[PDB]
Amino acid sequence: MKLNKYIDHTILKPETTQEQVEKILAEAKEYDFASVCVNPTWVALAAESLKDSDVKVCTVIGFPLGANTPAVKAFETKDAISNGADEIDMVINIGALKTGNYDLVLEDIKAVVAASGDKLVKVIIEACLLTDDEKVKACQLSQEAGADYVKTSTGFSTGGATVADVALMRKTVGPDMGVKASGGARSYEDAIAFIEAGASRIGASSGVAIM
Amino acid sequence: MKLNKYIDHTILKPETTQEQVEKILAEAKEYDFASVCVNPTWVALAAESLKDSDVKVCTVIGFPLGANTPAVKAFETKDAISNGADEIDMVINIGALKTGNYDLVLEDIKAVVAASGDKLVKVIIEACLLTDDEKVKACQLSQEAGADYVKTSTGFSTGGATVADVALMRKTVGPDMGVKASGGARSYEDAIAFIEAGASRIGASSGVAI
Repeated sequence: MKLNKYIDHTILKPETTQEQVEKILAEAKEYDFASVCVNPTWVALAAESLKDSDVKVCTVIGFPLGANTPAVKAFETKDAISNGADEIDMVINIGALKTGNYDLVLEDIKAVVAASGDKLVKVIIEACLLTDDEKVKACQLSQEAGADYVKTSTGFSTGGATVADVALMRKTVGPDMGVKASGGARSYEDAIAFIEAGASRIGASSGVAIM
Repeated sequence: MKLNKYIDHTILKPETTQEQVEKILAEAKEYDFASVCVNPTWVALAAESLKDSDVKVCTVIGFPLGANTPAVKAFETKDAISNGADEIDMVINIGALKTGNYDLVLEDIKAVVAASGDKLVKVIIEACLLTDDEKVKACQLSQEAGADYVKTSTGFSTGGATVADVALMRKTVGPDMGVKASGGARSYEDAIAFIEAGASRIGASSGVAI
């Protein structure tokens, strides 16, 4: 089985300083978390702090609005990986998905996956701006582009993960692609509620959850 | 008497659809605004719509958190300009400025200006997350890196432009670098209030006023 290797220890506020990032890295090594999630500007720093641990380095791409061009997303993924990243959470082009531009949405994710290398790629759908049908379509599109995970939220919008959304995403995408619940889960029962819902990973700043 | 050329007609929300941007473009052509401000994915479309007009195309880089690497910011600017962009609002590395990493901040802005070309670059400082001294320092650093403007806000944080912040910024950058008040901005009197405090530009979504 598994235990806390469901947790991505996350710090992403724009005003986050190095000492804060370092306290996050400390906490991550201490409770052997799955990874830390930081903005690109800290990936290098995180890498060198997290070598000699099984704690991977996770960063976010086209974050949190996902309204960058596919080329730019690709170059930022290649740059993050060349800096130490072991995982990539991109934000789907929500505007394109809302227009009906499935071609561009798919081209978008595929550019990131093509620049991925051998690295794990999660696609943030941000379920709170979508209809149920658009959640389904987003998961299908991310999986058609051949990505590794679908993530519910950037935590910078109106809502985070809901159990119903996690379930819908899991029913949609199957049990061989992952689903990360990434919003407003701040306590142990929240985490197990999400895990029992279908979630293989959890994003949060609250590593210290019953633990 | 007459504010249309002070206005960047802006739409930046993540869920923005093509019809919404096309309406923003329509209104921009209609009241002859200074420019439109959209995310990179819409630059091509805006460019082709604003062809044959007095309305420039503005987009945003490292938006709205400014926590990307300098390399990617330079690349995104070079891509935006390669798509049709005429003006670039980059976000300062707020976290680095908060650490004390003035070198990385300056390196960041300098990278963006280096890929700028002959194009106008505005630097968003995000004055709602800074102390007064940090607003000043952000402006000084953005002016030494040789950018063309300082902008108050990304409209995606806790606060927007205040008259005190604009005034302080103009005082810092002298009167030949620009100052854009963003996220004020809801009325005619709001706009002239920001202009009289020393803004050469205004960002808002309520351009239609008047």
